[PDB]
Amino acid sequence: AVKIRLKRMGAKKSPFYRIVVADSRSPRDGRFIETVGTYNPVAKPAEVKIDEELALKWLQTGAKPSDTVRNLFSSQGIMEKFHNAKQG
Amino acid sequence: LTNGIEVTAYIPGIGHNLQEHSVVLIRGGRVKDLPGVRYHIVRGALDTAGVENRAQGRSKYGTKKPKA
Amino acid sequence: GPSWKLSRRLGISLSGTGKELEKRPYAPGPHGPGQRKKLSEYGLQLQEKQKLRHMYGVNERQFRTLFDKAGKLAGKHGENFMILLDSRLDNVVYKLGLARTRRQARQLVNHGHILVDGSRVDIPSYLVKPGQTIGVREKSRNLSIIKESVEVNNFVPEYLTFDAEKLEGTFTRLPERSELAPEINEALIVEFYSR
Amino acid sequence: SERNQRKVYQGRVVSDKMDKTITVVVETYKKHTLYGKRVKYSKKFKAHDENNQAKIGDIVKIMETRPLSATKRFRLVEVVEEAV
RNA sequence: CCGAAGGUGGGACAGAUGAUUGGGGUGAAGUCGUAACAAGGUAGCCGUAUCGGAAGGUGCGGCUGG
RNA sequence: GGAGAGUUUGAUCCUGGCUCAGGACGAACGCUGGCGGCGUGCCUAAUACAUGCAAGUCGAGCGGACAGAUGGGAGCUUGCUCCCUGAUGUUAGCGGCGGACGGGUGAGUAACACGUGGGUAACCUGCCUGUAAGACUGGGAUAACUCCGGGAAACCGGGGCUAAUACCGGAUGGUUGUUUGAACCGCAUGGUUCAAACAUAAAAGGUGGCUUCGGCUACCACUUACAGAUGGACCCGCGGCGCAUUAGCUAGUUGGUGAGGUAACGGCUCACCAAGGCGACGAUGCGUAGCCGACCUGAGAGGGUGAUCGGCCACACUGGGACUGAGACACGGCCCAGACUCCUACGGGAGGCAGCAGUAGGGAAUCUUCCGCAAUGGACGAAAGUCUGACGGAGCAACGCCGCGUGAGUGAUGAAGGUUUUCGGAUCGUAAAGCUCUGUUGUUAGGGAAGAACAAGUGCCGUUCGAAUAGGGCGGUACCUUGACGGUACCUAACCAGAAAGCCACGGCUAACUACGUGCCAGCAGCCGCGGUAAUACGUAGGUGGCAAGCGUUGUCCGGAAUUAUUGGGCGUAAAGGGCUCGCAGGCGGUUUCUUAAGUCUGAUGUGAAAGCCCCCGGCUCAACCGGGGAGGGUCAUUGGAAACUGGG
Repeated sequence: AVKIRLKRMGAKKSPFYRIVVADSRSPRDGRFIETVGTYNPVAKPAEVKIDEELALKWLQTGAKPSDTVRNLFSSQGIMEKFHNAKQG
Repeated sequence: LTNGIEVTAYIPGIGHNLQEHSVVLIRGGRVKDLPGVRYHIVRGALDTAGVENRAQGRSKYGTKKPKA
Repeated sequence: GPSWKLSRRLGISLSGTGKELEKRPYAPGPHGPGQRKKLSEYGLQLQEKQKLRHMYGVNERQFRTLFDKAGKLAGKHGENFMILLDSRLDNVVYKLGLARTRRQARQLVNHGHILVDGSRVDIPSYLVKPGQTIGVREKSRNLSIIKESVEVNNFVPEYLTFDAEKLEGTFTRLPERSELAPEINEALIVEFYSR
Repeated sequence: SERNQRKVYQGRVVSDKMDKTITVVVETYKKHTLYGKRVKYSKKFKAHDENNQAKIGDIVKIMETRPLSATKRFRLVEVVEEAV
């Protein structure tokens, strides 16, 4: 149901992704429940920005991220916090 | 016209191609001098040929940049 | 572009030199050496606006958008527009002394490349912020046109500092409009775009 | 946790003639978008009288509720001032 | 049972079109008068009636915008 | 943050309209045309559509198949041919889940459709979490497969056979209903929790590994309840339209009791009664219209718009219906009726581009019958994977915005030549040529990104399960992988000013003038108005001016216009005081004081999504644009203070 998923923003050749809590039903750029921060792919380095506590708040009500959003959570390290909470 | 209305239009430049049953494209332009006439026949249109021997005011009256 | 013709029509030395108005101070043409009439309010505002935009060589799309962006800044309006066209990069090249006109400085920014803070700029309309060390790359390190304009010594204005050999142009705080141009009357151009 | 409060009005009874109900003129009154002066409008609501303890010309409070029939969404609270 | 469509019927609204017609406007120095503007040669106008090719006239009352 | 000008006259001042100078388009037309970035591109016929795709997937639910050969044998011509059930792959059919999302269109719709704010004690919610109890015991069919039979096909019927995570009994269940006790709490119906009994209501296995063969376990799935989350429903305040030359409109309409129906309240549906209901605060009727965030204009108030993008709605050839499913009364589902297209063997069948491309038509007028699932979503799967015309891109169009161009420095013989000339020259004018020089772009040739993070597969480590170091889940690493765009943006070297400017105007408004031809003709015009033989207004040339790959015309908005005047106008004579009164509704209300708190002001809380305008920084070579951060916008709801004024007592 509820999924934390990337949301396309930006120009044509230069994408940008707001990490956005939406439903699978709703369109990709369309309506959404709340957002956590961002994702710049097209930077030659890194630069992800995740809210890291409200994202954690949505993970626990039951909202399973997509694969790239999941590994961005792993890069900032919220899935380890979620596994520490489940081991709590 | 294509909506069905007959209006008297005007043919601006000097010396015109037109006959009866001629295809004419019409823009809105009031002709103050002749009463009852409030449109222009676009010169350079579908069948209204560009005018003859004209070099100043090229785009109006339809004529191409001739040669030099 | 003749560009002597622009100066003698506008009645101002747009280079700023004894040239282009000596021997022929009237406007152009067959209706020029006779006593022309004075212009109206519209004509005076057009004269001053085109004095400025033919100094800097701007089309009225860029000239209007810089008028608007200068309005979005603070202070006096016509001063800030002068300041924005004296942050323009062709003007920076000709006021560092790397060209004899602004067309030659246009060709320096366009192709005979010149560099700001690193990599390059191919664009004359680049607004130059302060603190920006402007030089040339090691390919066009010292070639004949920049070499001539180095041999010729102009004044460096006090909103600039310029080196000969190292050729880096650095800046100061802001170009005050007392320093910029004495001949162009600002706030007739504000009035020209006020209508 | 006290639950959410329903809308409440006070008004004035127009009619008594329907079976166990009344209609009520709320005279709340408000200003324009353009001229700014504050003009009046009368809103008559259908309201339930389960005891039918009402009269025409009665200042009365009403509570909003679930729709009791067609056009009914209101009931009595406190019959304040009786007609003379 | 409900029920779309269809059928019959009498009305309501709206657009065309119609012999003919009535007023209106605009137009090449057309015809008849000259009603108004001056005390415009009967001061004019307003309302109303009446008559008259036509502007108009006449009555009654009112008005000065004599 | 606010500019005016021409035109009623013989001259003038007011009134007064008209006309112009501006910015905008999903614009079109005309002349012209270089590239790059980003956006946009049937406004008209919700006209009709050839073709191709746009929704499938799971063999870890199931039965049957097709191959295949690890070993096992077979018959001989050395060319070959089987039969046992290895792995291994292929999937008509059952079945589950999806098809209700995503994509299109704006026809309907003037009212809960939408915006904003609430209320639900009157509600539904698959998949997703989290927790708690479970998952026993049997039964009977059916597709496929065959064998007939009927059909032109579409396909259909008959007898056989067979399995499931299909379906059905049955047990056990804290649901649900009933009945009786409590306890506490409201907003009328009422709400929450405890107990008891009665009546029923479940469930399903599959894969891997361990094995004493009983079973045991993980993962997935199944059932019941309770929360969260998400989506959905209904209801109310306010708000956004034109006509009164639309004034009367209703009868399931307006209430009641009772029943049915619904996920739910309800005339939602029906019986029986009552005579109600809406109404100049505009009912009804007619016309028009998707609504909004926003967009254009404006000093603002406003006025206009409702393209793109985003939310809600409604629609799917027209009207009606239900089915299934958690959710549809279903764009690419079904049944019916109508029109249209097609096939027919004349009995009967099939179809719905307002999905992406494209075709024909209507039109002033708007594009490719393209590549890819690499990235972001979706669906299914345990996963690999598959599907995806969403989406990423690519193509066409100056359609818009933005940025760089077509050269640059020097140059007086002011060359030739044009145009003009009182023939002294003036001008095109340093503008050509001279000299010097750049290469953005043009071209050739090399090098070549970010967009990629992953998924899955291994190895570790921590940890939860476990009868256990099996084995699997969860988290962290540690590797190996993956690009349609595309050798694209990009960088680097070589060469030549070589390939690259037009459009409109020049009486005034309004910047910019002369000459020749014409002779109230040809023609121009937005207005004043030009032209009847000395035309700066017509046509041409020179020139100048404006802009500039644009320019001009048109069509509509808004401004100008204080020209609907709230901001911000008027009525003695310019348009305008009802012929005058009596008065209902409405509006307005002298004074002192107490009180109230509806208006008013102020505080806190929530909210007015994202994008957009605005501010501040950042990244694209700058810009457009993108990105981050903030602000703004409510007569909005709840809540708290003030009491001068308006109102209330």
